[PDB]
Amino acid sequence: RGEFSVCDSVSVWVGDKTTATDIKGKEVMVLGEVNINNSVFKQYFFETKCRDGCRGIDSKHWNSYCTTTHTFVKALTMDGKQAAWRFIRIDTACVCVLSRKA
Amino acid sequence: EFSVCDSVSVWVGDKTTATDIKGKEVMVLGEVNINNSVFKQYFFETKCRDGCRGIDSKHWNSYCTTTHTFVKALTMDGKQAAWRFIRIDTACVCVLSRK
Amino acid sequence: ETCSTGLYTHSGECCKACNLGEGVAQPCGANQTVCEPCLDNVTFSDVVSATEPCKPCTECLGLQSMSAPCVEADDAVCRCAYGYYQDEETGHCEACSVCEVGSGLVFSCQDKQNTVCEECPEGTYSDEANHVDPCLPCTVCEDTERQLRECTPWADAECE
Ligand SMILES: [Cl-]
Repeated sequence: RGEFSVCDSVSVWVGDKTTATDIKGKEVMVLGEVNINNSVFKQYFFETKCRDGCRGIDSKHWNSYCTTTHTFVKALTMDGKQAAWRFIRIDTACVCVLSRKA
Repeated sequence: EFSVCDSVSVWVGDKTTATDIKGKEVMVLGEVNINNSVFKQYFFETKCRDGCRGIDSKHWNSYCTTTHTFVKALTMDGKQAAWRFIRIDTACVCVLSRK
Repeated sequence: ETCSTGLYTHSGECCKACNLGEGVAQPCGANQTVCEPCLDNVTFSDVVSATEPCKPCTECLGLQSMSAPCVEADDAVCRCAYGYYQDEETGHCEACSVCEVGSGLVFSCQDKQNTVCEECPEGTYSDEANHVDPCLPCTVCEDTERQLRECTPWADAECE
């Protein structure tokens, strides 16, 4: 290698998620174990975030900061009424965002 | 507002082959039932279009790469079907190398 | 009619085997074989065996962190947490080395790999002590700018 990232990130497996914002931007509660055909599974999410800005970017031309993007995993979330399966947002990476400066 | 590395995001529900979290080549079932109710397995993917934008060339060499995440899906590992965490591309990021 | 199990019941029947994700509740002796599914996050069976029960999922203890969660058909995998790496002969997690000021990242500190540092070469510096920052290219003050401080391997140049 001898290669480096523009934005540094740290990833960890999260097994105790309790809240998250859905694919509709609506915040919501996330349950633990789920029941899929008489068997119970733990809900696990591999989460990745930033530490910000960017490294190696030509400052003399662009403005930049590090942003954490996200994927969408289907999970069991209690909205208030009943539990339902919906796609939640999960921090998955850190990318540098560019913006023409001056 | 640009992106250092250009990517494309897409919903995938035709996933056939996939590599599992242990690096195992495995097969992914088309649809699945949860309570006598069948859905197709969907996965949100982000890849590169194949060199990054806005990099300080004078000092660094750079290229874009596709990172991955892991998701649980129903796989038919040859014989029987099992639940595993498969690797799926989730973003395109830039890697630097000092000149 | 080949006995893909090599195990027989008390009357010549080739014991059935507990497939992937299922363990052996009770060993085939007087009767066939009793298989029951393993518990997600608790037990797994990555083997189609007629003699193997659901084994206890490996747990990450101490400085060990989950790198892979346990499924019914696959054990979990554990690696040394973010700030550490695994020492080869000891198998113990040791805190990553840091590239002190005037020194920079070459190779990232991950799992079995401890941080590989570098004394900053001609023209670069390292402002901090950590294991993520590579040596950076010095700022070149303008012909009109007062070089308040020059670039050394440990501090970048300053201007006005
Ligand atoms: Cl990036």
